Amino acid sequence: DKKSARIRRATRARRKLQELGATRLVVHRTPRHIYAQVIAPNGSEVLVAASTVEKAIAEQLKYTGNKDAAAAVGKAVAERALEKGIKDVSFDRSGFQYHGRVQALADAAREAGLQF
Amino acid sequence: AKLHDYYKDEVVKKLMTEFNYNSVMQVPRVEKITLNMGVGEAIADKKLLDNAAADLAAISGQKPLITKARKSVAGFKIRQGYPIGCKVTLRGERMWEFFERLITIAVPRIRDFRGLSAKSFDGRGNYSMGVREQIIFPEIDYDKVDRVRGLDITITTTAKSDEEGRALLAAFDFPFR
Amino acid sequence: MLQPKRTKFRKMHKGRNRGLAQGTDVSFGSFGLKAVGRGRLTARQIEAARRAMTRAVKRQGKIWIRVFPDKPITEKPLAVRMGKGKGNVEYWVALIQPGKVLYEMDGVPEELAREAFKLAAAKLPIKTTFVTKTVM
Amino acid sequence: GSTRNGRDSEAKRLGVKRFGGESVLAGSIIVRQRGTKFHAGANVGCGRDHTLFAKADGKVKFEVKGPKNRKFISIEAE
Amino acid sequence: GIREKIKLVSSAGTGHFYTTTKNKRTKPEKLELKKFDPVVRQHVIYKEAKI
RNA sequence: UGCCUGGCGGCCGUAGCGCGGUGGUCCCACCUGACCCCAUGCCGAACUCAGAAGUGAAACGCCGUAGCGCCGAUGGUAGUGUGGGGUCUCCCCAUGCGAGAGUAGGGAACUGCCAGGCA
RNA sequence: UAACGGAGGAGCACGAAGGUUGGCUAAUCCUGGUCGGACAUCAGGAGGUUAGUGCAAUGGCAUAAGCCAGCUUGACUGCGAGCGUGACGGCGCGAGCAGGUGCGAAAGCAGGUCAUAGUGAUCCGGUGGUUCUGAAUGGAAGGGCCAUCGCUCAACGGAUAAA
RNA sequence: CUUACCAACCCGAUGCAAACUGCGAAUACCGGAGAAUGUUAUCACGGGAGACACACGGCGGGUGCUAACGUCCGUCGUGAA
RNA sequence: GCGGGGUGGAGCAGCCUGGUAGCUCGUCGGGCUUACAACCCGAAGGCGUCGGUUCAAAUCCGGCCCCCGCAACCA
RNA sequence: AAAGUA
Ligand SMILES: [K+]
Ligand SMILES: [K+]
Ligand SMILES: [K+]
Ligand SMILES: [K+]
Ligand SMILES: [K+]
Ligand SMILES: [K+]
Ligand SMILES: [K+]
Ligand SMILES: [Mg+2]
Ligand SMILES: [Mg+2]
Ligand SMILES: [Mg+2]
Ligand SMILES: [Mg+2]
Ligand SMILES: [Mg+2]
Ligand SMILES: [Mg+2]
Ligand SMILES: [Mg+2]
Ligand SMILES: [Mg+2]
Ligand SMILES: [Mg+2]
Ligand SMILES: [Mg+2]
Ligand SMILES: [Mg+2]
Ligand SMILES: [Mg+2]
Ligand SMILES: [Mg+2]
Ligand SMILES: [Mg+2]
Ligand SMILES: [Mg+2]
Ligand SMILES: [Mg+2]
Ligand SMILES: [Mg+2]
Ligand SMILES: [Mg+2]
Ligand SMILES: [Mg+2]
Ligand SMILES: [Mg+2]
Ligand SMILES: [Mg+2]
Ligand SMILES: [Mg+2]
Ligand SMILES: [Mg+2]
Ligand SMILES: [Mg+2]
Ligand SMILES: [Mg+2]
Ligand SMILES: [Mg+2]
Ligand SMILES: [Mg+2]
Repeated sequence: DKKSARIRRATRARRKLQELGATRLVVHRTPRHIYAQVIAPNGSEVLVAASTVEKAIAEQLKYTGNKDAAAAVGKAVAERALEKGIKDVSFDRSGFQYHGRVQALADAAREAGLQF
Repeated sequence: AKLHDYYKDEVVKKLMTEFNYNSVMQVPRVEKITLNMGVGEAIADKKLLDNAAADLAAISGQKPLITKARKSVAGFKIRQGYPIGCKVTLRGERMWEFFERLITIAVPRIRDFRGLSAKSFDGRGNYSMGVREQIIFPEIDYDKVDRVRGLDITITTTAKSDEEGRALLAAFDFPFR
Repeated sequence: MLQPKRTKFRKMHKGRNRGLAQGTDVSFGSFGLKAVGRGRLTARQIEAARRAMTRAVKRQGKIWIRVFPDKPITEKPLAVRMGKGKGNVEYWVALIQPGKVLYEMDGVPEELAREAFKLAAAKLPIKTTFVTKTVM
Repeated sequence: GSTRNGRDSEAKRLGVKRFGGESVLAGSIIVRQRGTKFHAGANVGCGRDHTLFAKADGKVKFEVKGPKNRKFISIEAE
Repeated sequence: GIREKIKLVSSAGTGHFYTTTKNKRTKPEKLELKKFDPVVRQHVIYKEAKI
């Protein structure tokens, strides 16, 4: 099963981040959409979030499942984070390769101000 | 790609009627075709494998993958990790073109051919057949062989039972007996 | 003579023999010979009692042996001093606690089972008693 | 005759060194073990021989956590 | 004990050396690694030599 | 506010299997292509990218159902600390602690944060 | 925690079998398949670690510590809060600090290897280094200090170089 | 076709284990808190030693034959004194 | 008790250290001879007994059996 | 040079 294979791929880095007490930037990617969440160190409270299933973000995009949508979510989640004064996070690729859409989201969040 | 069009424009409705599937994604598909050469003679002369792969490359138009022994076996004098085979996995367009070259050219050139068995199904709708001589494939010049070679052919199908797998292969006129 | 076909280890600590038995019901036949005392049953004893039992019922019915001699017993040979390692395995025993059903019988009348079990008990080093199957 | 046995190795003094609720300084060994019978929790490290040691001052705490019902040792800051 | 001791000599000309072992029958090629030379306080190339 | 879905957690079988049913606006999945970024010790299978015609078939979610797993008393029994006793290889008495197994029974999880769809 | 109690192993291996990043998941059986057989390679299914671990056994291991690949030398140098274990000599675990390094986009990880055997005090000397010493003085010899080498001293806390 | 037949696997039922464990005590041990009691009974450093042949009895065991006023450990008691 | 053994019909190599095992004689067929022997040609024929380890054992390991050689002592 | 027997 594809989802269980990815969850296995993601566990080692997630357990490391929990041990370090880091604030996580979690990314989730589907064929049609991409999602970003900034999660508190306890792992059970979401501080900010942005995705292509939101109207205000998806209205400005031709298609929600490409690198351009990824860059828009990356920038959006960073501005909302800095507005709450968060700044310092750790990137959690959630078992996806650091590449393509996932990388384009990360690059946009770095550019917009998030330190990782 | 011709046989692929044959599948989508005529085989689906034939099977949609014969088995009364409600969804079209229920229709059996041809997932992949895998060719295998068990070259157990390479442990004495590794160059024998280099020719067997050369044939499989010509027959399929794809670089073959040398396969290794999963464990040491005393009965065949092989240690774990010995290269003793070669295989090729065909999917998509290259699959269908080989599927066409096989039914309409290579199979009618079989020694004393009298139809393929219809009991060579594994129980979950996949078909396996053995070719005794590699000369049946026109990409093999009968004059440049150094040794006659067979192979196995497996057609892996997304069917659920043996009856649906034979129905799918029949719709392409698989030369059964 | 019963004896394990193979074992993990050749020799075994002496141990002790406290407690009451497990397996105190007639479970396979209708009549049983139950241990009242505590002790060891050698393989020769188990077999001597089996023979006496079996000849008394004229090899009719069925007989179960509920105990198996799985404990090896070592002995030091004569004129050997103390030390120099554990002795050699000489025979096999089963440890018996009070309540242990040792044999069971079926397919014969109760009067004959009583007589056959009496002849067998005379071969055994432990006090025994005749029991019958109970519904609960 | 003689025996073919008679050998043994020195005892290794493994086991729990600081029990639940004990106050420890950073660096203190909590348990010595072969392999991870106990796993490292918060503020606890796992050495190369799988020794669990305190990474901060505080109180030892044992707990069972996770999907495998594994035993974890952590240090509660005091 | 077939493995033999060898020394890895700094290429920085300081005379500093590390020591290790080597199976000279299976790997006769000279061992070469970049290691920290504490005399010049840099990582440099170190080359196998006799013990 | 209620319903449905996605993500991250708590918890770690009363929560897992099996069997039966059921869902596609959205979401999810399969899916459609691949010159490309990237990829196959062969294969666009997987990873990846560009997409949105089709289908909920598989998967997943939800609902149902004790065929299982799992949980589980009360009482008794085993063991045992202290003191005393006997016929002392083993037990008994006073007092304190008191299982395991089994029985009745329970049981088709519960829950926090954020987001989207619908009413 | 003893016995001339019950059972097995060591006196190594490895410049990758070490570091790191990314990926992966076992045994066994059943069915179908050229030569091909009980057992080779192929395909599907059941199964769920019954495999695997450089070598005994135990404790571990899926976030794998098991399998594959890319790049590499942290198998770094100086130190070390604190702790374990020893009569002692000693032996072990260790965050963190300075310098310099590898892998990773990054958080990070790396001071050898899943861990626990693979060993030998002191003396006497050998080799290289050295801002130390240098018997009137300048040198030198010799000595010190740092790195390293020589023992089945195995009766393994090692009476002698030699029974 | 047939078995004097043998039957592995799986299913059901019954036992056994120092080097078996999907369960699991009593005690013992480590740590914290509190009262009462006890001539500090605790720890550290320093002056002086003796001792390093133990014995039997109870309980838990290895060995021996659940032999020994036997032998070897653990723990308590007394003898030693 | 410590050693060493056990392999074609006989006597004996190989074992050590894992990957089908030899030699002499004997036997069988043919030839030479009036016939036999001698001689010549050609062929055939097998790891004491289990267990274990191992992908694989004549071989390594641990039992058991049969043989051999030393030792089984001081009062 | 080597040729035994009935
Ligand atoms: K199929
Ligand atoms: K359930
Ligand atoms: K490596
Ligand atoms: K590597
Ligand atoms: K002078
Ligand atoms: K000595
Ligand atoms: K005692
Ligand atoms: Mg006991
Ligand atoms: Mg030990
Ligand atoms: Mg796809
Ligand atoms: Mg469905
Ligand atoms: Mg209970
Ligand atoms: Mg259910
Ligand atoms: Mg003591
Ligand atoms: Mg002692
Ligand atoms: Mg990794
Ligand atoms: Mg590794
Ligand atoms: Mg390793
Ligand atoms: Mg190791
Ligand atoms: Mg001298
Ligand atoms: Mg000098
Ligand atoms: Mg001078
Ligand atoms: Mg000594
Ligand atoms: Mg206390
Ligand atoms: Mg003494
Ligand atoms: Mg003494
Ligand atoms: Mg004593
Ligand atoms: Mg006693
Ligand atoms: Mg005793
Ligand atoms: Mg005595
Ligand atoms: Mg006694
Ligand atoms: Mg005295
Ligand atoms: Mg004569
Ligand atoms: Mg004559």
